[PDB]
Amino acid sequence: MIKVEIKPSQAQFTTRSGVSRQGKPYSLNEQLCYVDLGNEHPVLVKITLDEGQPAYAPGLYTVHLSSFKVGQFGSLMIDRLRLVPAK
Amino acid sequence: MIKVEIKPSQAQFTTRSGVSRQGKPYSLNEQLCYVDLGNEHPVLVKITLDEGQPAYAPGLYTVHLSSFKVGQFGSLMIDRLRLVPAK
Repeated sequence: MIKVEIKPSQAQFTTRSGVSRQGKPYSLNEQLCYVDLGNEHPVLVKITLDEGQPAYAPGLYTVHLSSFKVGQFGSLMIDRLRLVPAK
Repeated sequence: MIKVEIKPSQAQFTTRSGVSRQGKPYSLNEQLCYVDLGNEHPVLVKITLDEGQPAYAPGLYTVHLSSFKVGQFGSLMIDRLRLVPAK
């Protein structure tokens, strides 16, 4: 699957100003991850971090298609890849 | 994973004119598939079909991130989801 590896220095997200749809301000937390299934070396990619949800801890990761959708002429497309530990 | 189900009427691709990069004409074969992991009901989505590669036969499917890439501000994105039977 879309494996990943949350580096040891990427176990904590960051709080950054944010606004859902110009309705209310939301300083969601963002984190990082390292994907390799598409590149031997790890690629530090971004990963949203839900409030209650704690930054992606250390452990092999696997993106989640819970963020993917089907449509647009019938073409699958991620809407916000939900990362998760490889299990 | 991104499961799928190639319907019984979607076991054959179609030959349609095509052009890689304005270099040469390529009538690649395209097929279809039904994804549900993002919707109880199956969603008929498109799926490229390599020449030698035979249309996606009947059997649970799972998209392949072999078509995904990491970059663009660090955002994973499919470049041409490679479908494969769920195994």
